[PDB]
Amino acid sequence: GFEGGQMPLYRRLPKFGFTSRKAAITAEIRLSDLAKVEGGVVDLNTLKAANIIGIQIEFAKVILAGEVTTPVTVRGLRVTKGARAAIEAAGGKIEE
Amino acid sequence: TRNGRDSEAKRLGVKRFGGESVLAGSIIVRQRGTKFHAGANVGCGRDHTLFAKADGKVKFEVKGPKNRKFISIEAE
Amino acid sequence: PKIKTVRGAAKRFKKTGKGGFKHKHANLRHILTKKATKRKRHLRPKAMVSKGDLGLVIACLPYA
Amino acid sequence: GIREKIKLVSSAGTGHFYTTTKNKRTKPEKLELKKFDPVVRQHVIYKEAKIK
RNA sequence: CCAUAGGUUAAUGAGGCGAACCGGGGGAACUGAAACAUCUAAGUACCCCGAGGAAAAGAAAUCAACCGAGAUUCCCCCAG
RNA sequence: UUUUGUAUAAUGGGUCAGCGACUUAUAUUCUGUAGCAAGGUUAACCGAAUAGGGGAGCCGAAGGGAAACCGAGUCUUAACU
RNA sequence: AGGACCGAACCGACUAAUGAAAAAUUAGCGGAUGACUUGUGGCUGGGGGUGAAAGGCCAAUCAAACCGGGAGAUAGCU
RNA sequence: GUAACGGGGCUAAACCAUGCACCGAAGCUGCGGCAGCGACGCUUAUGCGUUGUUGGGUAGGGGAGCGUUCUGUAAGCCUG
RNA sequence: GUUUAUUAAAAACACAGCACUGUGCAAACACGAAAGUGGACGUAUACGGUGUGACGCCUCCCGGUGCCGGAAGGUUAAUU
RNA sequence: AAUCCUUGUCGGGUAAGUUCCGACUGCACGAAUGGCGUAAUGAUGGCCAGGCUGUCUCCACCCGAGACUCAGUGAAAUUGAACUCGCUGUGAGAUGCAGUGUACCCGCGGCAAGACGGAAAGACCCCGUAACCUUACUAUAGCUUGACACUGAACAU
RNA sequence: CUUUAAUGUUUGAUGUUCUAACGUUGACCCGUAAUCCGGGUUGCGGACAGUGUCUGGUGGGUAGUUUGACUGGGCGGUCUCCUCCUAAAGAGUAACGGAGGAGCACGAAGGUUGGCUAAUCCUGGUCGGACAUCAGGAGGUUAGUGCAAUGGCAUAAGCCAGCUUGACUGCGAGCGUGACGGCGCGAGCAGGUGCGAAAGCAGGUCAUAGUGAUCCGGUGGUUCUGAAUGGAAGGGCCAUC
Repeated sequence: GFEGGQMPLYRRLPKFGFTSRKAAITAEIRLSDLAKVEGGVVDLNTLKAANIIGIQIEFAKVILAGEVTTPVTVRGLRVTKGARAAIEAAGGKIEE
Repeated sequence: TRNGRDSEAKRLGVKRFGGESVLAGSIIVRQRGTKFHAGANVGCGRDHTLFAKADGKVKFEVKGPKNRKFISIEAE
Repeated sequence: PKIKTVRGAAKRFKKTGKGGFKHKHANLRHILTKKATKRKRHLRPKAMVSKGDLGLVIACLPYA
Repeated sequence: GIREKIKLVSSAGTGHFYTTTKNKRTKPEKLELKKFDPVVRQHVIYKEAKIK
């Protein structure tokens, strides 16, 4: 980023925004990844056990991505609307 | 000397010529005064910038008693 | 050793889905009352980096 | 740049204000214009105040 | 005045040398920043003291997060 | 060699022989190639052991927003044709 | 008597012409009892010394000695 | 040092006009050869009949090779 | 008298003399993180600093910048 | 004058004096970064005269040491390669190009016009974002101010 | 509350004396064969002096540095923006080429509705005159435009008057223009306004100059965030300096 002595592009432009420390502990779960766990029940712990999310993860959503076929009991987690519908179709249960 | 100065060139002038198809919004002329005047379906901006108000073909024409240049858009 | 990021570059840019880079416009910080509102409005939203200076940005930001 | 600048403040009770210039020598009296408040989304009177 | 300082003997130990590593006491500038003063170089180079076969550290007035871990040291990640 | 331009009276070389200058390490990207493929791959280490274990991690399979958050959408805005 | 005079040694170095010599030669030249000269030993150390001062001298080196180290300083130059 | 046709020399071997010859280059053509890039079509050893066309080159980009020392192949093979 | 050892010996330096100024002795000042040492085993007829430079005849401006003295007011640190 | 104009003007000195000496609009003398004098002194600067002279008119001869030849020993700088001429042009000053002229091969003693000769990566000049040397900036040793500490007791205003 | 007096107690500072810290480079004694040093006695001084930490001043004594570029080197001049010409009839185009301006102004000098039309000259007319104001005419923009120049402007963009705040908030098809940063034009959509009977016009001003990136902060709003939790601080986002 040296442009002769002209003031370089980065320094031209603003800093903006801030880092969220809460973002680093949230997680995003495909529907495909619901089968990877064992027991057919999906807690944060189970996913971590299944090396799906990671250890320092307090929160995790299920997104409509991929597809889920087996019935799954989704527990203690956020689900998008489309993901939720998909789960219902598969024959699954959702609970907070 | 006392003379080194000049201004940056403004790149005025006709942008689209006779029988150019244009999209609505497109600028036909940049000018200082109303050298060209707005005709049918051509708008005049605050800096006298003539621009297409509709999609069609540019159409230069002289009109009126003063014999003034008028840019219109032919329908397309 | 690992490549070190240009931290200021990191601060000022964010990568997009297609490997682009968004960035906030200049000229919308202070002297403002003289600036017309329209101009201000347009500046507000984030903007993608141009093709010409894209490469410099990448170089600054290897880990994106 | 003798013509100094001010901020017209919304009488709606919102924080919202406009900013502008005025010549305080020739015009001592305060500027009061009826301008659009976008928080209330109505046209309200705005009274001059010091920019600070 | 008593004492103490001092003095003469006796015993025990030390002293000096040595590659690097280790702990402590002091501590640059060139250089980079396309100049330069904050900053960097770098607690580096160097000087000094001390030790050991290793040294230092070390047994929570520590982390953690409302679950828990359980002194120090070292390696890979975390993460440019 | 350097130059717009050198027989140049611009530089260098007395000659021979020997030596004499784009490396290496670690990161990152792109290209080729091989492997496997919505998966790919292990690091330290254990293992006298180039095997095998070791998946801690990393990259990818989702993005939008400063962020909360939402999520094939999202941000904007009171709301978007 | 004398920082007195002329003048050898001794100390210097104004003019001149000319490698044996990294400052000499020959011919002349100044001082030559003094603020003189000289032997031996000693002390002052580098932004420091010493300097009747010229930025002079400090080991044929001085507007900051030499040796080693930072060090392969840096070199948009050749 | 002739030294203001390159010289000799020229009264045309000068100049103008018209014409027909010839010389004249690494240009074009002729014969032989190599290579690049495209077309189509073979029927293949992934290149071949061909068929067009291209092939001056600094910075520089891309492509393909020669040779040297050493490791394996190699207790092999060559060598008094 | 001294001086650029090795292109400058002079009108340059020094000089006796003059003047200003500091310094009361644990002097001023100087070398020293300090201890201490020089000054000086001296004591204002002495020592230090600065300029001038035998001898003779001599030698307006305090606004500026310095120094010395003053402290009524203004402003003013740490501290509180 | 240790004064631009300037070789100022006048006088002296000389046949002739931008110098020297004496006098008369200080570009831009001047009183201890001293003024004006000053006997003596000076390898001090300037000018004039006497004497002397090869300094010169204008060189001649001679004596020695080299140079030259013989024998012995035996360097150096420099060097792209050379079969290494003149002229006029060309190419920006030609041994090497064009045209032309001249010229048998090779030494020795001499000279120095050229080989942009040798010597030192010009010292002048410029450039580049080193070194030493004020009322530039920033610091700082030192000197100095106060506050607290080492540091206490009375008495008065 | 203005203003003081009384009794009780409380910091601040001001000198006078003291003697016990501290000083002694005064004297004598001892360690001691000793001008060091220490101890002892004593005199003088004395809570000063002097040292540490903090603090203001001074500080080329010393150190680290800086001291622009263009330029037919320095000196002089210039450095951003606007207009014209050079510029070769699209755009763009250099010179230490030729000529001039800007670093603002205006709550009306903006919006809209309604209305109007200039300079100059001539003739007549009190003071009144080359030049005020008033009549009649010629003229036809030679004038005006807040300010340079250009291009515009009568459907006026020039001049008067009435009512007003569109000198709005969110956006924006599509263009122009730049290496980029950026700058510019913009119909239309939503909300809410003003003028108009209405059609409509209004997102500043006839247009082109009146300007400054980023960082660092400042102010107001905003629960977006909030390092155990609830808050807060700080940060973010919007507006603005």
